[PDB]
Amino acid sequence: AKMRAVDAAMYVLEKEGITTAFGVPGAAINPFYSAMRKHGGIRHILARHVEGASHMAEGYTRATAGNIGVCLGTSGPAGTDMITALYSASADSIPILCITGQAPRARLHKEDFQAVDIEAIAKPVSKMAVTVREAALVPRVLQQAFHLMRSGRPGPVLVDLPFDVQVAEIEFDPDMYEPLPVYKPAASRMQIEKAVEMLIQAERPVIVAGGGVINADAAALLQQFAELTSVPVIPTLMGWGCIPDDHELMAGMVGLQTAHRYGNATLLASDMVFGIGNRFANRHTGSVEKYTEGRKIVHIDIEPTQIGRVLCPDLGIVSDAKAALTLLVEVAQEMQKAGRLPCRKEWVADCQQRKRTLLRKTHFDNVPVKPQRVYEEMNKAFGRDVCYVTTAGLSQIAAAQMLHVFKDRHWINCGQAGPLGWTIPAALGVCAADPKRNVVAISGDFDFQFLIEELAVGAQFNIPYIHVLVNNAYLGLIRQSQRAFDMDYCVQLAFENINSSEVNGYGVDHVKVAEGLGCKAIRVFKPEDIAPAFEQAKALMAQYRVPVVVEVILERVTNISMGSELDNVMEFEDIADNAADAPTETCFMHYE
Amino acid sequence: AKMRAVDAAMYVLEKEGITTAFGVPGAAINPFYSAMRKHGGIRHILARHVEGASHMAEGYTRATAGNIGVCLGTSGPAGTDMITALYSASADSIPILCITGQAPRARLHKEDFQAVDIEAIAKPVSKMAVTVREAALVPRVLQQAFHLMRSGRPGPVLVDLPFDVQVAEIEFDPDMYEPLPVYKPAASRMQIEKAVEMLIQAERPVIVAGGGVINADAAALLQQFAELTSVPVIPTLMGWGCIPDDHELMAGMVGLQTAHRYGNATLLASDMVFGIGNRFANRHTGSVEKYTEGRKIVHIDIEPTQIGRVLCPDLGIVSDAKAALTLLVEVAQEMQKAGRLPCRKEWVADCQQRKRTLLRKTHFDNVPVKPQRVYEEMNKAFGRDVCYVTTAGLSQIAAAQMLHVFKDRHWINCGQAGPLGWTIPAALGVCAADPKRNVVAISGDFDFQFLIEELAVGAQFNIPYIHVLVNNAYLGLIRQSQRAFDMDYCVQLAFENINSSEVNGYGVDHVKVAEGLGCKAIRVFKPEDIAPAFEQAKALMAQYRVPVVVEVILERVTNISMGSELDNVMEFEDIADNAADAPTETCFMHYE
Amino acid sequence: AKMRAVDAAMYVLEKEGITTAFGVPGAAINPFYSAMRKHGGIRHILARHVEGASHMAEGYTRATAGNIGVCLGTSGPAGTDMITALYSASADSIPILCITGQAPRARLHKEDFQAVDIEAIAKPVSKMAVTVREAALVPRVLQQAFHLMRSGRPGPVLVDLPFDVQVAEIEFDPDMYEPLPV
Ligand SMILES: Cc1cc2nc3c(=O)[nH]c(=O)nc-3n(C[C@H](O)[C@H](O)[C@H](O)COP(=O)(O)OP(=O)(O)OC[C@H]3O[C@@H](n4cnc5c(N)ncnc54)[C@H](O)[C@@H]3O)c2cc1C
Ligand SMILES: Cc1cc2nc3c(=O)[nH]c(=O)nc-3n(C[C@H](O)[C@H](O)[C@H](O)COP(=O)(O)OP(=O)(O)OC[C@H]3O[C@@H](n4cnc5c(N)ncnc54)[C@H](O)[C@@H]3O)c2cc1C
Ligand SMILES: COP(=O)(O)[C@](C)(O)c1sc(CCOP(=O)(O)OP(=O)(O)O)c(C)[n+]1Cc1cnc(C)nc1N
Ligand SMILES: COP(=O)(O)[C@](C)(O)c1sc(CCOP(=O)(O)OP(=O)(O)O)c(C)[n+]1Cc1cnc(C)nc1N
Ligand SMILES: *C1=C(C)C(=O)C(OC)=C(OC)C1=O
Ligand SMILES: *C1=C(C)C(=O)C(OC)=C(OC)C1=O
Ligand SMILES: COP(=O)(O)C(C)=O
Ligand SMILES: COP(=O)(O)C(C)=O
Ligand SMILES: [Mg+2]
Ligand SMILES: [Mg+2]
Ligand SMILES: [Mg+2]
Ligand SMILES: [Mg+2]
Ligand SMILES: [Mg+2]
Ligand SMILES: [Mg+2]
Ligand code: NA
Ligand code: NA
Ligand code: NA
Ligand code: NA
Repeated sequence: AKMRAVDAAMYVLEKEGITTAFGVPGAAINPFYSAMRKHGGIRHILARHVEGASHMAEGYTRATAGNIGVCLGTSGPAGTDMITALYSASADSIPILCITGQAPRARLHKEDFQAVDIEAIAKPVSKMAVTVREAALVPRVLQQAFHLMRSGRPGPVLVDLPFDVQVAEIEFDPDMYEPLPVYKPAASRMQIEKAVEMLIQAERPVIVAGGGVINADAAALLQQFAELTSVPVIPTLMGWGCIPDDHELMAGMVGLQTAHRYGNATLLASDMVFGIGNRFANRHTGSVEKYTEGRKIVHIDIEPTQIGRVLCPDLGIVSDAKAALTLLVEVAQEMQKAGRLPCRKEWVADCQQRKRTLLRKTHFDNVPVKPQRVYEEMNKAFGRDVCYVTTAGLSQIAAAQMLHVFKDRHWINCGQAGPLGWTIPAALGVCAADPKRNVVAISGDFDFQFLIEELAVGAQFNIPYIHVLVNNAYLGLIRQSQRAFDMDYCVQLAFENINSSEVNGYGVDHVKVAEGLGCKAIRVFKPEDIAPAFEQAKALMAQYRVPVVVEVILERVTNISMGSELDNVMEFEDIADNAADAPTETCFMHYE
Repeated sequence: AKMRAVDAAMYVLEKEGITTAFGVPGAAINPFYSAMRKHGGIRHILARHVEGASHMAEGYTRATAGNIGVCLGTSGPAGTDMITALYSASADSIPILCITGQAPRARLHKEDFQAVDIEAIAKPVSKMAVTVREAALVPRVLQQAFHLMRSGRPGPVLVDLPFDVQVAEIEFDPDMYEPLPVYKPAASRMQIEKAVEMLIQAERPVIVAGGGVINADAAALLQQFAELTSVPVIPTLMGWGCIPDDHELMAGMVGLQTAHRYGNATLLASDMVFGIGNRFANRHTGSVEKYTEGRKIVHIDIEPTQIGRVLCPDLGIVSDAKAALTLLVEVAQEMQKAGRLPCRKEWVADCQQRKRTLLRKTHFDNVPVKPQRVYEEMNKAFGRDVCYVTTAGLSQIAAAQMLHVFKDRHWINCGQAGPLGWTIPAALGVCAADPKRNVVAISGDFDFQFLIEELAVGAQFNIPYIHVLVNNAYLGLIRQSQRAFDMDYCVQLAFENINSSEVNGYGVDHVKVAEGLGCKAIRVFKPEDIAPAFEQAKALMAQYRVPVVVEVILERVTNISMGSELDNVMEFEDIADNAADAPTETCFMHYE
Repeated sequence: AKMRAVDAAMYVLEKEGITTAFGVPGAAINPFYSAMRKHGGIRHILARHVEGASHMAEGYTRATAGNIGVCLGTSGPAGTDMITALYSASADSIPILCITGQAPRARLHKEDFQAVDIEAIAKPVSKMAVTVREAALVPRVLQQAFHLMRSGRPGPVLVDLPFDVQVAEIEFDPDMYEPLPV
């Protein structure tokens, strides 16, 4: 019967499916740590920055449907160090549960050491942020937290626990605890029949499959619906993987940066966008006037106030993507049996022809190394089960342009917020979620430096993955954005390293740093040494069971393809219309 | 006449005295960077984490009276990464100016890439947080920002700049720009005369000199007033340095952790606390009932709502500490000339006797090294002009117990928030403020890891200082706090480093990491090698002009003295009553 | 197909079962009153204090299970005059729907006559308080409002409508509108 509030909390977490937490203890959260030790059901991973714990939790969530990453911390600056992750999780409609210690209730207005109003700070980037005011409410707040994290548009929750609230005794019967029901609206048959009637009337439709499809665990249904209707599929960056890149209907990605020449050309040639669990992000659309010109728009979203937010759909449907796709498949089957689905061989052929011809060169023998070549080598070295984790920079943009993925939740990327430092901890979090996953991270040098210390978490806990580090001794994306201002200013990271003449003025020696943090590292200067470096990295991983960093020394300056509209993406580097120049496109290469 | 809003902003910053900024550019803040380049008056230092830039700005502010550290960043996660510094600056009543880029005004409700409501997030930890809605307001918001940062209780400001607002042209005449007046209330003669009458009637008074004395640039007046009245001075942690540690009236520090046995004993023996620019923090007082028992309390504070917040003073006076101390000196001089100031030889003698006898041992020859010995060696190796920078941990607590400082702004410490990672960037910020300052940082291993990458900022920009790193492969303070829970759980950082058997299972190899980041580093295992390591560090600094890390390998477990009340501080390690055991107390050693 | 956002709002209110509103018009909410007149399905009762309209809405809700009283007002002080009712409705776990007119979007930070941040004021005493920033979202915000007023612990909602948002044309098919599940 009688236990501390925090002891009750462990029973709640266990019943809600939690088996892992990432965190940094402190005096104010010690009662919770005490409870976690006595209960024994949760594996704790000690981060080397509270921000690191917060992004580990994000990776854990993103790795596997139903996962909820947990981030623990003390009072005061621990909560403030979780805001960037709450923002990133909110921004991408995924949940993490942050739990912070706090000063005792009676001391909250008294400027106690490390007492901050985390409720007010976190409110704008959470579905709920609450300082729990009574011991008996601790289980109830967690119970509601799980309901909110799973329901509607998913998002994160912060629970703030005054010390005295944590340690007070309550009566709690674990056998009587039950998770709450999850709220998800479902499209009616009438909605879905109208959508399919509209699709049947389009001559050149595409499905734009967003992150909501993955959130809903509906990848197989999305592919089934596309196959039944013979409609090309353009994943958003957040939908990437919900149909394999080598599927005959996968028509590429669209947008201003993380996009294909063939994807943009297909979108602009289409007469309908059938949007499922997407939200028409500005870096996907450019100007919405241009994106929607001559096109009917269908938009299916779980969140009513996402529909009409940035563009007006011809038909907007409020629905969970799995519920919607179940009915879309069933209606499509009825239409097929009635002979009412049109044959789309010519439009599909046209999309595949663009995908065959409108390429970018990757096969460069240049020294110093061209980044494009790294992505080619990654495609060749890893299997189709590879799981990529990345953030933002020319590193990530060119990666999204040139790598291939074949499974949902095998592109793990903070698409809306892009906080530098996210990559290392997020990757560790994916690995903790799934120790059999083949995780390969991609970072530029600056991203890799923000939370570089988190490599030692991988060393201490023996969490193996391969980290690809593409080093230009620059904030490369920011250099490129500064061309509009005719400058290159405060974006260089180069210096003569007094301990390493072998980095040739590139500044930080990432091999020495990674090795100091307990990991393994290989530096590559020549494009023909990339493939053997990847093979060696796999061997070192197997042998030592720690992260292995493969650092490629790039040319300082490479302008990656991008523009302000779909029809305006500038190609600075060589394009390609043949496989020899772009040999790892799925049309030319069998993956696995 | 006609220039961009951001060009006007550079003229405002110049006229407001800004010469330095710390930051990380991004597309949304590039117009401001463009303006900064064209204008040329501000030295920019590129951080390797936005959080790093934010704490550099804090160090810069703290180094020298009138300084205002500037932190620049892009939209979205850059602002969220500045919250911990806004909190820390607010918490300690010091200003930083954060400036963030933002999405264009028309796009603010549209989930543009990296658009976040930073105004709402930062409001709780700033004097003003504002998204500027018109180009013409940019100079006016900055003008008001400087007024608020300097006025009343100081604190930080965040200015958020939509891209379109930055680039729009306004008409601005730099010659017509004038900073606003600064609001500071001043005590009346009637207030100060009552305070001095009350002081004259005390038999055993102490002055508690807080951070407000330093904030007001009033250290010399504080010492003058103490000398005229012959009243012992107890600095708060945030007041430390406002009278030299070797002054005959400096009676030690008080509290639960960063405090002296003699300080606590003096406070408990006193019959009056004369508080000037302090606020009676809970780690200074313990229970206020015990702190105020048998004592009259005077409290002078610039902020009305600080007076009576945690304890009821017998006399509370709203005043700037410099204004107050000017009048306190003048009234004390009148009282002296009238023969009305009592002679306090016996009480002063009693305070000095406690300071002579109630010590803690530092002189340990143990291997592995006892942390206490490190502080002894630091006192001997550095001059009286040393400037210490630190955060929190057993590292910082024992430092505050055992190091000595002789000048105001030579203890630079985030006393109220204690965010791990603060030390490295804050130190770099102090160095940037004053290139002739002799900066010595103190970190535990965990603190040192949070923002370890910032060492490469020191390497790239050639910013020299000495960083003392006391390594126990533990969150030592948290281990010690967990004794109350009979556990040692999730607080160890040790592992067998696969690249360094010479760290003997301590985990991270800080010498390899520091050297990889472009700095110099020396590891010490034996107490007699500390002094020569400090001499070598000075030589390497002079030669290479980069940070030099001196890592001392400590015993894993040392319980530092601390308790829950002034009369309850537990001494786990050996105390001392003689100089041989504690040879660097000012009574026994001449500093410089 | 094409009608003003406020015309779409009338169809949403009809489909959500509204037949009655209590209110006080003003210039900023006149487009909504215009739409209510054209549509014809709602009996308006004109109060002699906005506070009076707001407590009429409360009484209407409380009278009969499923009822949701609607309170209409202009910008500025009309919304501030509804705060007491929002508080009372919240406090007793019952819904009212308050609709306020508002200055045009481009004028929201410009101290326009009677422009107030009613979103911030009403947030503490409502399940949702929102200034609608696009015409196409007007029907979706109302759709979400009815879900929130009926679901979980019931409580009130305030919807604040910039003038330009009210009058802008959108595509809206009344036949395809369905209330959300509770
Ligand atoms: C440097 C950089 C460049 C980029 N360039 C591009 C680019 O060129 N092209 C591009 O497309 N992206 C790009 N992105 C990513 C971009 O910012 C967005 O993150 C992305 O386009 C949004 O994907 P989405 O529309 O699928 O939205 P998501 O953020 O995945 O959300 C879509 C919708 O899912 C809904 N939802 C949630 N759960 C469910 C459910 N169960 N059922 C149904 N709906 C649900 C939500 O309500 C939401 O409205 C880039 C990112 C970076 C960092
Ligand atoms: C692990 C750890 C242990 C600690 N242990 C102790 C301890 O044992 N003892 C201890 O004392 N501290 C300790 N501290 C520090 C403690 O938390 C507080 O930061 C500190 O005691 C507050 O100092 P203060 O009262 O001078 O306040 P400050 O934060 O310096 O502010 C005092 C007042 O100055 C006022 N003010 C600002 N400008 C002016 C001006 N111009 N004129 C007049 N007033 C002005 C403000 O309004 C404020 O009320 C510890 C910190 C840490 C991290
Ligand atoms: C009194 O306990 P606390 O308030 O819990 C405190 C002082 O605040 C500290 S100190 C500390 C550990 C410091 O470890 P170090 O190796 O740096 O120091 P040490 O081993 O103690 O000499 C931690 C994790 N925290 C907690 C902490 C956690 N996360 C952040 C961001 N900042 C913190 N500062
Ligand atoms: C389109 O520009 P942006 O939005 O400004 C963007 C994508 O967001 C980026 S990417 C970037 C530089 C990345 O440098 P890397 O060396 O990691 O990569 P690269 O050199 O481009 O291959 C910076 C500083 N920021 C800005 C940035 C700054 N601070 C934080 C915390 N996160 C950021 N992500
Ligand atoms: C290349 C492309 C681009 C195709 O679309 C295709 O059909 C799916 C191929 O054959 C399978 C191909 O090799
Ligand atoms: C030791 C102590 C503690 C004193 O107080 C003192 O007087 C100021 C000394 O002599 C100067 C001393 O050496
Ligand atoms: C940090 O800015 P920099 O001085 O590095 C430049 C002038 O490019
Ligand atoms: C992170 O927690 P640990 O597993 O390290 C422990 C059991 O002490
Ligand atoms: Mg894959
Ligand atoms: Mg780079
Ligand atoms: Mg000194
Ligand atoms: Mg870091
Ligand atoms: Mg330690
Ligand atoms: Mg106006
Ligand atoms: Na492959
Ligand atoms: Na000295
Ligand atoms: Na009223
Ligand atoms: Na609310």
